[PDB]
Amino acid sequence: GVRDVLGTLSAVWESGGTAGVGTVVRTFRSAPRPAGASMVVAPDGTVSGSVSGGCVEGAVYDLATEVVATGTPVLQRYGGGILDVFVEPVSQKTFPQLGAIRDDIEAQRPVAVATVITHPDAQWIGRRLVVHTDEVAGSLGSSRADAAVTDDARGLLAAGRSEVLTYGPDGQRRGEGMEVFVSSYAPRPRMLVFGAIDFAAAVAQQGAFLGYRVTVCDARPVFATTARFPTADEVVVDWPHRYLAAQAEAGAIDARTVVCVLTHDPKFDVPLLEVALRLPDIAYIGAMGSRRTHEDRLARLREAGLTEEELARLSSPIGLDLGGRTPEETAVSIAAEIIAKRW
Amino acid sequence: GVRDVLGTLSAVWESGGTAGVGTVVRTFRSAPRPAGASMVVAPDGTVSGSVSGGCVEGAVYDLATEVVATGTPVLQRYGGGILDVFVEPVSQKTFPQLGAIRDDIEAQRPVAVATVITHPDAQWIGRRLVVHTDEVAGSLGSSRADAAVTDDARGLLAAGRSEVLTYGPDGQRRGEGMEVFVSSYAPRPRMLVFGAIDFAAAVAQQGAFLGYRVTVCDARPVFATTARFPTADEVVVDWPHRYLAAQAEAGAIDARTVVCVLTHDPKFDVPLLEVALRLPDIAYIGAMGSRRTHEDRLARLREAGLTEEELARLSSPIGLDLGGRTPEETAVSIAAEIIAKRW
Repeated sequence: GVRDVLGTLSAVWESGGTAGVGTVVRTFRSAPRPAGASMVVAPDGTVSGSVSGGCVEGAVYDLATEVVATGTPVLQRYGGGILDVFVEPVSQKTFPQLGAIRDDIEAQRPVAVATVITHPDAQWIGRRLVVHTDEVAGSLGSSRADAAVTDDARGLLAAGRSEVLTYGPDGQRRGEGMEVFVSSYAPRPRMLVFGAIDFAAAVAQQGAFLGYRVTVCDARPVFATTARFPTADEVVVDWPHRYLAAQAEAGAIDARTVVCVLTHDPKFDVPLLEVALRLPDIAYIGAMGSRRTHEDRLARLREAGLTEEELARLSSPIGLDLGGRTPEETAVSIAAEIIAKRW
Repeated sequence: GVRDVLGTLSAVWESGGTAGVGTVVRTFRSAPRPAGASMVVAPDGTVSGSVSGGCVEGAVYDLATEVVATGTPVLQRYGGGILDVFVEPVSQKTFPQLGAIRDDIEAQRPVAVATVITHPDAQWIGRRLVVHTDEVAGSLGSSRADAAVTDDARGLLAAGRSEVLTYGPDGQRRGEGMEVFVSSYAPRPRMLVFGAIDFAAAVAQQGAFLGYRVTVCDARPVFATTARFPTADEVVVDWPHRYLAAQAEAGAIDARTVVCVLTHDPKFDVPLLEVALRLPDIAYIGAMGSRRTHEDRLARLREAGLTEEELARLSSPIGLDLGGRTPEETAVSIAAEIIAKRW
């Protein structure tokens, strides 16, 4: 979200200065910039970031300037496409937690910021909560408000999603009049590819293209090699099931994590799938195979003790069934399946 | 197919020498190399190309050596995965048309080679036909044989596909005992992207990834710029409908051609879709749009005179419906739709 311009925003913050920050909070009609996109105006008048495809930057720039002066935050609607921009003043006084959020982001700790952008009681506006998996700071001004937003915020966060939530003026689910924006900062989600066959390269590009960090992993050191996968974030040599087990235990995999089994060697894929099919959920567990391979794996897996409920979590054969033949088409059919299964 | 190693193969051919060429003709069980993959052994014993993931190169190498000596072509089956390899001797005497095929390939003229790989009458084997859209050279040894194979070959060729076809011993559709391999050399198919908005970049990478030549095209010279699309094969400034009309007229678009309309500006997309929806078929005509945009385009198009039959050829909104939101996910959903609609 503010990731692009955060360095600039921090420098203002640390230096005791006050920045005008505008955040796209809602988009309609395919407005150029997604929800969360930011624009920051430094004390000296410099602006980094973008909120629109230039279409309303001038307006927002002025709005940000005025906001710093009055110190009153403002939700503004512009309207190709309709944009909702929240403009707020940001400084050590107005936002004490910003330094720590900056550190969370660097340290890869998920964190979310929930800001009231609409409320019948003008004083509520601009109040915010900083949410972690395990803790929460600040107050909206009501336990019931704080309680609901915290829960919803953690959910979005776990999913890495940014969104506007609506409530009654005191936090009632389903009522109306209070809206809050939740801006989630989760680290890049990861894709784990087990089996360093040539085809992994193709899988890894689709992963990169979708914004996953791809780890490629294989027990055979000839296969699992930086040289053969120069674009993968990381190449590892291990027993796939030992690697996966360890990431689980270290909390290095979360619910957006995606796993591809590109091996049908019984020495590997069965221990692997025993670990993977039993993990409190993660987004996707796919296994590459023709229809023959897929039926023989399922058999082996049943014989290994997997239950139908566990087996259900498995996407096999891998990919949507688009009819593709070349490996590139299989790779796209996989990417398509990943997207589909999360929406 | 032989494209990788053709330079080497030609040099042998031109120099009066005889090469042993092995061609993967059929694969089973996800054998490493697709149908058409070649391996050529030069007179001096050098080998370029690959037929398997090293698994049977030694065997094939020897087979190719023996074949050159006896001058008798041989279909051989190996069997991870099962491979069918046709090994034949290639020289100016045994293959007079090879130079011209080499030139066709360079000049971008589609051409196909149909070779008998199985027949009850041993003399038939290795006989071949060279097929163009508009002509055919050589003989199988029977008008009925020649007639059937030519037709089927043109079809595959137009689709850029390589495959084994089966016949009765005299060309009877559906009989058995004679099989021929058709090895198609079509130029890269093309993807035409109309509308140089930022999102075109994402569309263009999926296109590249699938092996299309992507042309990006837009009337506005600020948008349609090498700088903004450095990976696109070609960037053009034109009225989309004038460009498309001209390619049709020059025979620069064929039935594997794919078209993406990324604009909903009425000044462009309507003339464009009038040209595109009326072209003797091409593979795909997609139009980007939300559901609102899509309904308004359809209306405009009806008002412009398009028929329901013509309108049917349109994929709108563009992409498979996977639920994606970011532009990368939309782009994959498009690629997925392209693959699906051709199989």
